[PDB]
Amino acid sequence: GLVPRGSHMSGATEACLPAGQRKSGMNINFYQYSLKDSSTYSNAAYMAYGYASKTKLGSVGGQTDISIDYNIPCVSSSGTFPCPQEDSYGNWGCKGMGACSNSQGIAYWSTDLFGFYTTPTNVTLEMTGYFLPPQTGSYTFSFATVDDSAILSVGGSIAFECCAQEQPPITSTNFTINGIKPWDGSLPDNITGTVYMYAGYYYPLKVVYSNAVSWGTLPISVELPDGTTVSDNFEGYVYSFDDDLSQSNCTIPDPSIH
Ligand SMILES: [Cl-]
Ligand SMILES: [Cl-]
Ligand SMILES: [Gd]
Ligand SMILES: [Gd]
Ligand SMILES: [Gd]
Ligand SMILES: [Gd]
Ligand SMILES: [Gd]
Ligand SMILES: [Gd]
Ligand SMILES: [Gd]
Ligand SMILES: [Gd]
Ligand SMILES: [Gd]
Ligand SMILES: [Gd]
Ligand SMILES: [Gd]
Repeated sequence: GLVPRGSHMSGATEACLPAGQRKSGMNINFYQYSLKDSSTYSNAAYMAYGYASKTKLGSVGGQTDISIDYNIPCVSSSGTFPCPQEDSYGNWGCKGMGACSNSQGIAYWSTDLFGFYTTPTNVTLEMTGYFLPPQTGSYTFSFATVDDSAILSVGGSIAFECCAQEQPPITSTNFTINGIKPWDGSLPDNITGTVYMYAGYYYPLKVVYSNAVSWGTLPISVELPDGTTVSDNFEGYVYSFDDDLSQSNCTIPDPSIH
């Protein structure tokens, strides 16, 4: 057969070939999320698109270093220092700092999240960009843990529409990784989703992340088809393009036959 037969029943992930000026990194949009609201982010509709119905706080572009690791302050005898969560104890202190005088349960202001001055204790953010696979094959994306609620979506009409990165979010709830905070209880660690990708195509990528209280954590990784792992720093893999809703050929519904 002169040509590949194509993935079974339109099974391939939709990708894109934007013709515009490529920019290194992801765009991060920040939206309001209420301190101690442990229910809003438990809804699929909210995590897929509803977050953008809340007040948009701001944005930062060109982000390649994408894992989230936010630590609240411990106001201690020696000054004020961020406390790794696993070092917090009692009611409460931080190991190597003694007792902390401040509440774990109030809002805290910090630039920890991509240099944007906001409240990482209570916020929802949206990461958008395109993932560029250097190798053809199966890619396994993972969250090592989720504090508090998160999704990852890959693919045209799943993350967002090709050449329309900056548009309001689409409604698809067909998440690649579903790390939505369960109504009852939590989820295991190392939650994963696999996508088969063709080298040199641009795959829309969306990560929506929310925290309601104190610590926030989202360590992001991908395992390449060659078995190596890229964690946190996605430089060389993630790019942004300004919208071009007029580029007619931008969507590749089936990269296996394109
Ligand atoms: Cl601090
Ligand atoms: Cl201590
Ligand atoms: Gd980082
Ligand atoms: Gd960094
Ligand atoms: Gd770092
Ligand atoms: Gd951090
Ligand atoms: Gd940071
Ligand atoms: Gd840091
Ligand atoms: Gd950092
Ligand atoms: Gd579409
Ligand atoms: Gd949290
Ligand atoms: Gd492996
Ligand atoms: Gd733009």
